[PDB]
Amino acid sequence: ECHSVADLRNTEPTMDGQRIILKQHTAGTLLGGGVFRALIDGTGKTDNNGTVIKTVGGAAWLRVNADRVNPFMFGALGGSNDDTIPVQSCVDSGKATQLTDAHYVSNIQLKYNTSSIYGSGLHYSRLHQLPSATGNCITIKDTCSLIVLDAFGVYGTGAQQGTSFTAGTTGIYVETPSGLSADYPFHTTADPRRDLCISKVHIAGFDEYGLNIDSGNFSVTTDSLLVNHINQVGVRCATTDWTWTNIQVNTCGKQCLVLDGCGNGRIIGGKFIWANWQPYGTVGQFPGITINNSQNMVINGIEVQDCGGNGIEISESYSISMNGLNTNRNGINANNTFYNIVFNKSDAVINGFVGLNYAANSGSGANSSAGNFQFLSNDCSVTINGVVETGYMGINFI
Amino acid sequence: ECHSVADLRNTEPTMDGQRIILKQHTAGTLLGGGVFRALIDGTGKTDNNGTVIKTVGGAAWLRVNADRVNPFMFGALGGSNDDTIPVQSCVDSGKATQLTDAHYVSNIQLKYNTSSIYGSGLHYSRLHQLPSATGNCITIKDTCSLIVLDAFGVYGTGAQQGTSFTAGTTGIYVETPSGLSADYPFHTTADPRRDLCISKVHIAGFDEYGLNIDSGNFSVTTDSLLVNHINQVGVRCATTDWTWTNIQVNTCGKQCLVLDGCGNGRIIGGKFIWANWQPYGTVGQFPGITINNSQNMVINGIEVQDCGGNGIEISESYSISMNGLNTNRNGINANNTFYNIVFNKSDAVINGFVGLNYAANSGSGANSSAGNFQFLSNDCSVTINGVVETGYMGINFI
Ligand SMILES: [Cl-]
Repeated sequence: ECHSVADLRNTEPTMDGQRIILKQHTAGTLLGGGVFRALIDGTGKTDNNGTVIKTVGGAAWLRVNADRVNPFMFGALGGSNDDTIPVQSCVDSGKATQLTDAHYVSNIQLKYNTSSIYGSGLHYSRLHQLPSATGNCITIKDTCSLIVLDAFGVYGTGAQQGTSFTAGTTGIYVETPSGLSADYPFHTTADPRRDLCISKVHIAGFDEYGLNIDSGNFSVTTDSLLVNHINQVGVRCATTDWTWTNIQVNTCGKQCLVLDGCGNGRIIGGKFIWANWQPYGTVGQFPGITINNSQNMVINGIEVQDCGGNGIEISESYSISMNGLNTNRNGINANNTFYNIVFNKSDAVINGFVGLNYAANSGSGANSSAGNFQFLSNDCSVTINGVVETGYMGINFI
Repeated sequence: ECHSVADLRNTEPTMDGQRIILKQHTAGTLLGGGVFRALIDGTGKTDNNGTVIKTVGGAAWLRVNADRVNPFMFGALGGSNDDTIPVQSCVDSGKATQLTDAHYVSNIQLKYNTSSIYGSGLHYSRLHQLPSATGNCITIKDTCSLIVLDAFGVYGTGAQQGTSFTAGTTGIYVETPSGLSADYPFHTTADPRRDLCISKVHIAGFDEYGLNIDSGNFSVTTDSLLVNHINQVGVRCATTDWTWTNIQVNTCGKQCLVLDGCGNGRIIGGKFIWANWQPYGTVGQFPGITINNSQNMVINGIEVQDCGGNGIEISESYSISMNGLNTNRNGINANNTFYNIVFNKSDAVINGFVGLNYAANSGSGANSSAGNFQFLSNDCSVTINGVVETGYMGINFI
């Protein structure tokens, strides 16, 4: 067998379709091996360092691999190695990537409609940003549509509970599109239609944002996204026309969620807890959720609980519709100070509201919200329906 | 080729990285074979009977297998064979498991963040509990977090329509956590943060419970869970802080769903039909859904229909919010006797209620609910809005 791709490049096939065995990609590693088939005439093909290897006399060895690629095929070593380049080659390869293990990277870009990534769990199959890297661990570029990101973790320096972060990092960024193509869904140039699903992905341990979807991107679907341990903002969205189902964000130093300039969004099933988490040392108050400058939002079946300051702050927003909403036991950083929903120059229709303050119910004495609603201005038009005061006994008269 | 792993254990390599072909795991079967590679220095590697095989001389043979394991790698035979140990070895292996076929098991435990399981369908790829086994077919242990269970069946004795059950069986049990770790998500000891996803899993044919999530577990997500043919209770949950989407439970001898001591839960999209199923012979009335001793629940877009007794019984519960609810044509075991929603010492806000009783509409004469609402106590605080009486013609004056 050939002992490495370096030797494969020095091995000329003598017959078309010739089978060769590659022991491993890189000498002494036993990783990334496989069977390859030769094309004597290799014009048209480009060496990519893992599934198309070209020889000195211009043949192409083709890896026999019907479906997805994995970083080991392109030279990844796992462990403490920097696997950025092999991961980047996978997503650029022309096929979906499967993550089979944990791989350190610095920054990765998804560019094509083939740049899907699949794992097998929210922890063990993962990309992990190297400690000295800054910026976005994964960026979805405006040329990338119709992909799936499914069942893997995106972890940063602070991923483990109670640990410190690398400044200036983001887990997944969706960049603002710079143009509009006219050949969707076959486009290869900038286009606003992301039309992609992020499903069962776990983001943890970044500084600025877990997930940050910038303005101008349509139909970024999330489903069962799980974000935790973010030094600042768990999830930011600044765009229009999307649906998220079953989002969960937990333990953020500032907001769990920022909606800023959003429109025509749906959130269906969500849990935002432990925002403004005091050990993360953020200076100042931030709510569990900011809804700012937004409009035509439908937010159903969410909960905001155990946040250090206000629950939900709705500001300068029109036509916010919420149906089934649980906010309780926020204001945890100073007792009897903060409120579960704060309205400022906004209009909202809230139905199915509940909010049993479990600290008042148990009589624990733990810090909790002074009450459910605060109006910071008198020009809001708001309706609220539901169980505004729960009706438990009141062991501590509150 | 080596004829069996037993032979492989008696085959010393004489060159590091040496390739060997294994025809099959166990003699005669033609299953579980593949290519392996030698480590002459075996130490620090443990025989696991499918992917790491140690020789009498201390070398390790390592299966060439980048991604998921399957039970056939570890000696499973399929068909009528008890594959419990092969399947247990997979979920213990350090990688996710793929089920490629139906395997009989007695009882499996999921213990690690690597213990994911994937199939390719809600039926053909499955675990099937042996008629000789009792207890939990799958137990998720309190050390197991961040896994995915996706697209496979979990079947017991009664899975086929109209068949009998083995006493004392449960499909999937999530045990009560015995401790709290301080290094999530990298924990290896008990923790309440399950943070896992059960997606497109079909549970059928168990005695006591299809799915039973015990108290103290956070964020067990379910997505497109299908439970049917359960002798007693389709799904029981007794915990807090979770979301389920598109749950369907069909044909249970007692309740389709028990929420007992739940809080801060969301169910979005659900159908619970044919509870208190008379052929399963249970003694007594059980509702489609029991909500007992619960609080701060948001339950949107569900349907309870065709159940033998009451539709939904809400008892000793605070702050139950329901937005979009369909209950009709329950009480099928005795005409004109049972009610679609029964309130007992509970508070609730129900919006977007509908309940066209299709049997009264068609004039079939089939047994159905006496009416939509019954109050067993007068200390309830309840708001109900929607279409309380549908307004069809009334062929039989009802
Ligand atoms: Cl909804």
